[PDB]
Order: sequence, then C-alpha cells, then structure tokens
Amino acid sequence: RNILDNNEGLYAGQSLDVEPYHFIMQDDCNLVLYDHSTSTWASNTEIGGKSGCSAVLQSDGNFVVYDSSGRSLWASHSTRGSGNYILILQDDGNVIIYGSDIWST
Amino acid sequence: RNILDNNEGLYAGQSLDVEPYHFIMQDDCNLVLYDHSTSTWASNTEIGGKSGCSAVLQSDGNFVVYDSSGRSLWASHSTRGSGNYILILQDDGNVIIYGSDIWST
Ligand code: NA
Repeated sequence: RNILDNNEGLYAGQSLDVEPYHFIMQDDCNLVLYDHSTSTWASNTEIGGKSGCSAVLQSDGNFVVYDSSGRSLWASHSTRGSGNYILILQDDGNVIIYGSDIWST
Repeated sequence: RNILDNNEGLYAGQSLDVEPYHFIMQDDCNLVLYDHSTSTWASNTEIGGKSGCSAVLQSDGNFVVYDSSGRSLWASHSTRGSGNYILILQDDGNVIIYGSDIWST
C-alpha cells in the first residue's frame, strides 16, 4: 500500500510502504515516517498507555490520528469538505494529500 | 509504479501496473488501459506512423499524450490551474487524477 482513499486508514502496526520510506501507525500511538532506518517526520503522539491508535484519511480531507476511544490526538488540519481525496506516500519522501478528483477514465 | 506526479510521464513502452490492470504508453503511440488482455479505455492515438510518444501529467492538472516532436495528440482536458496533481491507477481499475495538494509532509 502506498495510498489511502476516503475514510481508509492505518491500524496499529500497519504501514504504507515505498522503499526506502515507510509511513507507520505504531503501537506506541506515534505516526512515523521513516527514511531507511531514520525517522524524518512524526505526529508526536507517542504516549505511554495509549494503544490501538489509528491514522485515517477522512472524507472531508482531514488526516487524523485517533486513540482507542475516538479522541483525535493529531490532525493534518486540512478540512476542505465534501470531495474525493487520496493520501500518497511518494518516492521523494513526502506524504501528501490531493483532492478533489478532476478527471477519470 | 501506480502513480504519476507533476511533470512525470509514461514514455514509449512504459506502464503503470496494478494487477490485473495496466496503463501502457504503447510503442504504437496509443495510451491504453488494460483489464487483463482487454482494452477498456484508449486515447485512440495509434496514428499511422507515430512512434516515441509519451504521456505526461502537467502542473496545471492536464494529462497529455505527446508525439516524439512534442505535438499534443490527446488531452484529458482537466486544466484546473497551477498546482500539484497525481494520476493514480487504482485497485478498482479506474484511472483518476486528483489535485491540487491540500496538505504535505
Ligand atoms: Na483504496
């Protein structure tokens, strides 16, 4: 997986993989972008006691890390409203969200 | 490869692969979406004696097939303005362009 579409996400332990980059929703509740073995970006949500966190691209454009209850602990703060969005891990190392769809076959 | 970013393209012979689907910039200058061995969408640009064609997603949102001397033979007609866009060959066999970017990093 290198992309997320509307209301898709990463469960604890799941990742987006494009070598040498991995975007991992970790067990410690931190969302971390690794470049080879080095962390280059994090959501800074790594909190003892917080397990079962998930990162979800919402259908309003917002990318959110939720804790096990439903508390939003980090967001991209990209609410644009109704649309079709995708989040992509690119091979230039950036994770980016595009929307809304402008063409299709 | 399943995506093209800005001023990335498929040159002659190149393709996006998400099994069982292929988006191929063929040597006959036709840009064709295959579902297994069946063409389900084409640019219809195998013209008589055209070769070395390329399909490039541009920074204005337009997706264009060019001949070897840079004449535009087909376009998506999806110009939305200067920004950042991606074309995705999706798991459901749809090819779609999203953009412009709303978040990154
Ligand atoms: Na998807």
